[PDB]
Parts: sequence; C-alpha cells; structure tokens
Amino acid sequence: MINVSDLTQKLPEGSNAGVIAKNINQNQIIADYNGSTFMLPASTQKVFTAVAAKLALGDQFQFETALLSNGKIQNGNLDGNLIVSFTGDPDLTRGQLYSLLAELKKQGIKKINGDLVLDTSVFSSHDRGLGWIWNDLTMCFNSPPAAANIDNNCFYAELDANKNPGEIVKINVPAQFPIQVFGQVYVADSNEAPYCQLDVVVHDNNRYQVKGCLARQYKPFGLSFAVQNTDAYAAAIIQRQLRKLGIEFNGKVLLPQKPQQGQLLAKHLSKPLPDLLKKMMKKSDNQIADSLFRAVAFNYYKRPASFQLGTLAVKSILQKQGIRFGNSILADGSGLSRHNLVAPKTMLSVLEYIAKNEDKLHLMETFPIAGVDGTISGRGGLISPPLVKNVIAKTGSLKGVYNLAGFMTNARGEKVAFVQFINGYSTGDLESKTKRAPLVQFERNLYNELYKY
Amino acid sequence: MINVSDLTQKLPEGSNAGVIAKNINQNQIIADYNGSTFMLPASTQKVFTAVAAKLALGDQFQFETALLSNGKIQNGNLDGNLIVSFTGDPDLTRGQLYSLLAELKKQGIKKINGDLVLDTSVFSSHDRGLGWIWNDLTMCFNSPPAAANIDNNCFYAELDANKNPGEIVKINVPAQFPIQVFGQVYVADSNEAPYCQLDVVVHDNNRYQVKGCLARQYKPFGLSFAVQNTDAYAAAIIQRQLRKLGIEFNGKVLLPQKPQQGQLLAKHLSKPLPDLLKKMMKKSDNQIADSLFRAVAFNYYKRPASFQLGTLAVKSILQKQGIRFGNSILADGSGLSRHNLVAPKTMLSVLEYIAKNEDKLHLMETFPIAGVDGTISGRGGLISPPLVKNVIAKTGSLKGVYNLAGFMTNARGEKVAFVQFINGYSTGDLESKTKRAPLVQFERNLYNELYKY
Repeated sequence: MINVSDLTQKLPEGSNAGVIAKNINQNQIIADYNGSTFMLPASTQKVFTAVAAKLALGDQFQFETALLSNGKIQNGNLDGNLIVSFTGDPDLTRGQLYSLLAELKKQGIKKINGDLVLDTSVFSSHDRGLGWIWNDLTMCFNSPPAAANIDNNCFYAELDANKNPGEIVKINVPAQFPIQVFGQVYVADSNEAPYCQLDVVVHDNNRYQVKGCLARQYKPFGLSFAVQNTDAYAAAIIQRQLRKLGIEFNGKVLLPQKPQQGQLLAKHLSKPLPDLLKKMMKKSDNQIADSLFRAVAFNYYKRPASFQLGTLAVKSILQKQGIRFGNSILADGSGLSRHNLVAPKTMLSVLEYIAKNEDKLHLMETFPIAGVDGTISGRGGLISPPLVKNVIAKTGSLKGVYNLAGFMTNARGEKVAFVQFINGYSTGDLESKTKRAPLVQFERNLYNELYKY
Repeated sequence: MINVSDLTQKLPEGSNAGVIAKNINQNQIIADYNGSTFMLPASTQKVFTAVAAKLALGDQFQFETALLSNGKIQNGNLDGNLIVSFTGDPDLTRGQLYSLLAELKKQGIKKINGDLVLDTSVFSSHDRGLGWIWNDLTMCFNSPPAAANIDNNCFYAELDANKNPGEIVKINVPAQFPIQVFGQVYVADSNEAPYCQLDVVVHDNNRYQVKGCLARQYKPFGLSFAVQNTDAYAAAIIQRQLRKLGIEFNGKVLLPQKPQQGQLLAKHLSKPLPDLLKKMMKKSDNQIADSLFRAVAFNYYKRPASFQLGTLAVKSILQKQGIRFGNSILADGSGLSRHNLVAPKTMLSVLEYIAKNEDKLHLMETFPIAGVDGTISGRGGLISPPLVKNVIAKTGSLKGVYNLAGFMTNARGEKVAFVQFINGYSTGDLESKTKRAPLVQFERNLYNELYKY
C-alpha cells in the first residue's frame, strides 16, 4: 500500500490524519492509515445526507411554501386567517415569497380580516444540531436551517470604521432588514488592533448587541450575520410585503406548533432535489444539508422531525443499503457538530455505494472538480496535472479540520475512491490564519501517489 | 516501553488514545503512544490553571465582593448610590451576600436614597469560552464564570410529570429564585415517548421556556439550570435581600460597565487560593477554573480580562517556568472548549514541574486519590490493589473523552507521572448512557503495567 505514514511527516506537528483509498476496478485497498479511527468529518458528512435524500425523497422532491385559509373570500376580503406554511426550503428568496403573496392579489383579496398564522410543524425541537459551537451561531454560514428560511436566513449591516482610534464605528442596519444592532464598537490603534475581537451577543427578537473593536478601515464595508428568530423575521417580512402589495392586514402573528388545516390558496415549489443537492455538494451549503436531513426524516417517519429523528432516518436508510455505522455519531446532516464521529472506512463504504449505483443516483456530478468548480476550484495541492480536472471531492473544512472525500482516475484509467480526514491542524493561535503550505504539500503528494500506484 | 497499542484493543472501536508516562526517579519515558498528537484535554486543562494561579496570584489570594458608596451616611440614610463590586468569586453563596449587605444595617443605614450600581469591570468580553457547545449552556455544570456569581450561578426547578398522557406538566420553581420558568410540556404515552425531546429555550432576563414532552414520571423530575443573565440575577437578589433587611430602596439598577470609585463600606473575602484550588481539582469545578483563569489575567496584565487575555497570561506565566506550548490551543481554564488542543507530552511537562516544585507549590494534595476522594473515588479501573490509594489523578470527561493526568508509585517505590487522553469514545447513540466497561478494562491494565514496569 501507499506509505501514508511518511506523507504525514510533512503535516504540522500535533495533527492527526486518517486516510483510506480503494481501487474500485481491482476491489483492492491501496492506502489504509488510521482508517478505523473516529474523526471529525466536517462537510464531508453531507455525502451521507446526499445519499439518504436520493433514496428517501427522490429526484422529484421539492420543498413547498404555501398560503392557506379557512376563511371565505367575499367582496375582496379574506374573512379568516392567512396561514403561511414553511417546510424548510433552503433556497427561498424574499422575491419568491413576495411573488407567492402576490397570488392573493391576483385572486382579488384586498384585505385579510384575520391573523397571520405560520405553520412550521414539519420540523420539531431546536433548529440547531447538538454540539454546534455557540459563538459561530451569529455567522451566516451557520444560519438556522429552520422551517422558515428567507434569503438563507442571513442579513448584513453597514459599517464605517474610517475613524480615529478611540472613536465609535458607525453600524447601520439597511432598511430591508427587521433587525436591530445595538451597542458600540470602537476603532483600535495598530497596537491594540491585532488583539481586537468584535463580540456579538444575541438577545430576543433579532436584536444583536455588538461590543469590542476593529482596526481602522478606510472604505465602508458590510458584515453578514445569521438571523436568530426565524419565525419573527419571516412574519415581519410577510407583513412588509402585504403592505407593498396593498393587501390590508391588521391582525396578530400566531405561531402554533401543530399543522394548520385549511384550504389551499397558492403554493411555491422549490427547485427539485438534484439542483439542491448539487448546490449543497459543490458549494458546501450547511442549510441545504440540514434542511434535507430533517426533510428526510419527516417524509420517512411521517412525523415532525428533530435533528435526532434526522440521525435515526439517515442511518436507517443507509443501513438498508448495506452501510454499517457501528457507534458513529451523525448529529446533523451538515457536519457542523463537534460531536460528529466517523471513521474514514465508513465514509469510503458510502463513496463505494455512490460509484456502484451511479447509473441510478447520478451523484458523481455533484462533487466539486479540482481546478474547475466548487470548493476545490483553486485547491493548491490539486491544481496541476495529473490531478487537475481529474480529482473530484467534497471538502470538509472547520477550525483545525482539512478533509476530502471523493474519486479520481488513476494512470490506468481505473477509478479510485478515497477519504482523507486531517484533524488537530494548528500552525498558529485561536483566530490566527492557518498556514496551508503543509496541507498543499501533503495533498499534492498523496493524490500523486494514488494516481501512480 | 509499554505496548500501549495492544492495551487500546480493549477500548471501543474508533477510539483514539494518547498516553505518555515518565518514571521521575529514573528520568525515563516508559510509555509514549501518540504522545505528540493534539487532543481534547477536557478538565485535565485545569492543571495548567492551578499552576498559573499559584504562580501569579499566590496562596493569600482571595476574591473580593464589596459594597461602596459616594454618599455620606446621614440620619440613617445612605445619601448616594450603593455600589456592589463583584470580581468573579466562584464560591459566593446567597447567605454570604445577605451577610455582607447586613453590614450596611450595622453601620446604621435604613434607607438608600440613590440607585444600585453593579461594578463587574474586572472581567471583559464574553463570560463563555469560544468553542463551548451551545446546547450545554443551560446546564448547571456549564454556568457562566462571570463576575457576578451567586450559588454557582445555578438554580433548581421541578417538573411534576406524574400525570396521565395528555396532561400538562406542572412547573414548580422555588420562590427564592428571581427567574421564571414557563411553557407547556405534556406527558406523552409509551408509543410517543421514545420520539419526545424535552427542550429549554432561553429568553431575555432569565426567562426559560420548557417545551416538548416526556414519559410519565414516577418520581419528581428535577431541572438544574444555569443562570444566563448574571448581572440581572445578582441585582434581583440584592434588592430582595435589601428588602428583607429593612433597608428601603426605590432607585434604578444601573450597569455602567466601567470601574466605579467610592468609599469602601464593607468587603467579603472568599476562601483563599489553596481552598479554591483543592475544590477545583478534586471535584472538577469549571467555574472555579475559568474564574481563576481570568483573575490570573486581570492581576497579571492589570487590565479587565477576557478569555483571550486568560490564554495569553497562562501561557506567558508557564513559558517563563520552562513549559513549551508550541501550537497548542488553550481557549479556557476549564477545558470545556471543543477548540482546545494539547498533546499528552505538554501536559506531562506540567505534571513534572508540579512534582519537582512540590515544596513550594503544594499542588500534589489537590489531585483526586483513587478509591478515596474527588472524581476517582469509585473509578472502576483504579479501585483494586495495587492502584487503589496509590494512583492520584485529575480526570477530564466530556462526551466522547475520558482522560486522566497524575502520578503513582510503582512496585520499586519510584514516582511515575502520566497522561492518558482518550477521545472518540463511543458505545452507542448520542443520547445514550456511555458504557464504561471498556474504559475500566483499559485503565486497570494500563496502570497495572505502569506499576509493574
């Protein structure tokens, strides 16, 4: 086999790698180094979710966002409540929601007599996986994969830190967002600037407290945040939109937990599963992953889905196909949880299933392709022949974690499936930028060895 | 050297272990298996905090909680604000605070004319380490090591769920706690129960919403929750106590966030550092650890301390004594962060420093003693001869992580220092109780091998 132990001497001191690779045509393992060790899979976890979603939801699945009522329409009034049903569409834009609501206007509703009721009942329990780190929850990449999700549950604030040290940065929220940012951030000089932290503290109803400092910046810039209370944000946007449409509305916002029965007025359907999977896999979309993870359970078990039921469904679906998980921990669909524990050989067994069933599943084309697209379009170890355009791989990147899972063609035209997990990679501080040079050397050498073996 | 690799065959599949040990008398490393691999140290991290606190704060250190004013006491009235200064004491009880406020009555105050002002300025930025997991922040063990800390920033409530399926669980919070717990949790039948989740959601001002369901219970179901807004909670308690003492107060609660000058009226002193460190090390107290971590930084840098300044101070103080951290990540003093990364050999260097300097430091007597006290008083693998009453070790336990760092005497009477980090330990699903029998067999074996080597 390949001497992976020798290759990991160029990784930073203290890191740990697990690497396993199989030549599919020969059915031969060709590298096997800590392949049974549980490691953090990061976004390579989304491969499990991709396979489960293909199997349990299928290619015609779409997320539905719908308007319902039990009132009768009568001289241009809807004489009852407006129900807006959100089912976790991770690709719903504010424009799509507006076009949905504009269906009421097409139907002659000029006024809604009752309340605005959101039905979010397809998801249950928290909208964050267990073991997610608290301080990342205000980052847009970790926005909640909630039932209501509008423009990726992300917004941004406008900052003007072109000020002298000691002065207050100007931080305004743009008009389109129903958010408050409060608190004060001061500009730090060059001698405190490298120590600066901008802290963000969440309070109720999408109010964000900022504290701390920032180095001067001449130009005004935007900082993105995750929406915290997704039901309040959606209800606020819906009421802004009814006003823009001229539909009179004067009622309360109601947030019941159960499914809300009513007559269907209009519906918007997302792009179908293959499109959602492709974006998930190419771009490493956490929200698409975790939405599918719970939509899989909701459809599979016919009951409201928590992250725990997501775990039970994904394991039950993949087990039925022959995948064995032992005591792996799959706490979410995205890979974000720090409780996740997967060994390289388990991920490889899923990659082998995806290769074997490609004629039906068509998941190979969802993988990022080295030096071409997705999150490896510029990956340093991969951007030269014979790897560029050849290696396809899902990345998993978290603090200290540099993983790849995917396939390549070797010098004989045979397909090799491979899993690379590297954890504990630290070359500087907390909140230092990590030297990627050892990782580029390692990967260039490993995938060249796999190509020629 | 000891063949630790074979010993690990007894640990669950997928686990990873890092084990290093030195015979101090011989100056010989006798076990060295993944000794340079960065792993999660969990509460063995508290060993670094203990040494830094001894060196920088010293055995006379006490935390101070004080009452100050700028007004004159005249005619039984304090004619100014009452300032209460909190400095992180992690062992301040409600009864201690009541006795401290009673001192105002001894000085003849029966009314305060102004406002209640808290000074929590010695700590800055967040009161949580970065990389802590979000869903544990409501649990008492993970209460915030904030400047204001009263009865460990924990309170208890009880759910009476001894009722039929379909009934609403009654929430009972003792009257002394200025918090609210609300919600409608229902009893589920035996078919639905396996699908339930009992959740808590934190709202502003220490209002906790319980949600979900649970099986009928056949004894009272306790909740132990961490206080979330620690200045609100302390100001609430202070005002109830002022009222019970017969000190009239009608003013505002002010939280200015900067140091407050005034005349010292009364100061309560905690127990001194050796008592604090003994409890922290024997019982694994996260709040004593992180409060000392930031107290070390406040006293060492003479400025308000964040967790980042705690990490700079602990490394700076230990590096002067010869410890080398390389690219370790030390994100807190407790070890709770999932960002922490340290190799077994670096922890072993600190244990050797503790043993070499025992005549000055007196830290040996803080380690739990196998089968006798602290957190290994009934540790399965250590409770028989020749290990019981001999091995002393600080534990580190988190989900997935079973560590020990300490010392023992071998069959020749020579002292051995050792570090065992196990991460990745999984024996079933995420919510199940972990099976310790593998750990017990591995530890009995390992420490027997160290005793006989």
